[PDB]
Amino acid sequence: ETIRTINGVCIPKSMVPPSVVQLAAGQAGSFAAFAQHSGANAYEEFLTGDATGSGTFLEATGSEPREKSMRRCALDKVLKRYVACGRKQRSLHMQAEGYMCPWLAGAGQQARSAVFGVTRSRAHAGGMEVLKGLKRTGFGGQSYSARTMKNRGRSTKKTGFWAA
RNA sequence: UUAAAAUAGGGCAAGUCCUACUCUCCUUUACAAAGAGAACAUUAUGAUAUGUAAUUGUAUGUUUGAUUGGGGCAAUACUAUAUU
Ligand SMILES: [Mg+2]
Ligand SMILES: [Mg+2]
Repeated sequence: ETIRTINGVCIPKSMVPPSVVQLAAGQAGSFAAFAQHSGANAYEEFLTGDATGSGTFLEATGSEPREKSMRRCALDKVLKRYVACGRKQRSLHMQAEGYMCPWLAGAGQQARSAVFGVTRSRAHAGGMEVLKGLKRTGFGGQSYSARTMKNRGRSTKKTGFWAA
């Protein structure tokens, strides 16, 4: 809705330049980047794409020379894939146990107390608590946060760039 | 002699769809290595090290050829005797 600053004053949408909007949507691991990938407005984006293009069902149309040869398209595909390093987008994954049912134990937020026989656990709460020894033990499995390790995801060094 | 891309020449198992397998990429609770740290023994309750002590962890490797199975062989030969 209305964007409020630190002081609490409102900023109109005309004041925000488009470079900032592309910045928020470009920030990985955010809702804006996820909304761009999965569709910010499915009904609105479909009609927008349908109008800007030739048509939803129209194919190989002529507007009111010679087409590109197959030997050219093959050469253009090689120069795009192996020289310009242009790749296609991939999918984003989601927890299946939580996506199917949000109010189960696979999603988390269990209101039960697993530890029995203590009186301090019921008082200690909060989103961030104190855990002793995480620097040497970790959560278990994956412990580093994002953008910590090298050559992760599409930037793998096992199969090269074009393999992704 | 001049000018034209019609053919030859100048690289091409290609394009779309469906199915299946794999690679890649994510997850850790088990497999091997892990460069990080610990704890312990020894001299001191003050420092440098060596270990036969390491059962902790995070990136890395692997994780669908089961014949490494199943059969058969089963002391009391030979000549006789009795029993169920
Ligand atoms: Mg590990
Ligand atoms: Mg692994």
